[PDB]
Amino acid sequence: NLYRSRNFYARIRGDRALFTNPATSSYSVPTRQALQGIIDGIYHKPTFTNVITEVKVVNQIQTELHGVRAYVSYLSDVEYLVKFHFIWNENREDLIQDRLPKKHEAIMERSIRKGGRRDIFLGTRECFGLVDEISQEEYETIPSYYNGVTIDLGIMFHSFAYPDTPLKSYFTKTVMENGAIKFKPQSECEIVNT
Ligand SMILES: [Cl-]
Ligand SMILES: [Cl-]
Repeated sequence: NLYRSRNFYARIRGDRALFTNPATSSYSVPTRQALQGIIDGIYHKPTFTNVITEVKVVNQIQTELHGVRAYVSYLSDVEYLVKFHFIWNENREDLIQDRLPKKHEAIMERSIRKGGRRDIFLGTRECFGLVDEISQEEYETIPSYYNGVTIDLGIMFHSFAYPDTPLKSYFTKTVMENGAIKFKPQSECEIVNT
């Protein structure tokens, strides 16, 4: 098959988060867009594309209100386990000389381990996230509050089209099975808006 990095696993924690529908209060769980932003914050170069395949929602979904009434609903006390990998960016063949698997996998590993190359945000400039590396064994065994049930989380924003033409948004039916949410390719999203 085409080049694919090893699977990487990251744990993301935050006291507060705000995951929104930018093509319209927080969704109850991260969107693919939000997770993409988190993982890219750990390490990204246009040579490669980070591909988020699954997230585990570890803690009970809780929100809290902030604002005035004559309004902002944030998630509270969140923990996500993210499974992802990278592939070479087909849209940047001009960077083909930098497609060095050992180099990028080493940097990714180091980057997750140190908590990311950049500050990690969970939806606002005040919602900081904390990233650390977990093993596949840990990804598989850390208990989720939602283990035992499967829950329809409804239609959620997936991502914007990429990469002139009007901006298209993709949305997806979102099911959380024993705390785990898988992310389908943009091309499989049932709902598209321009
Ligand atoms: Cl390839
Ligand atoms: Cl869908």
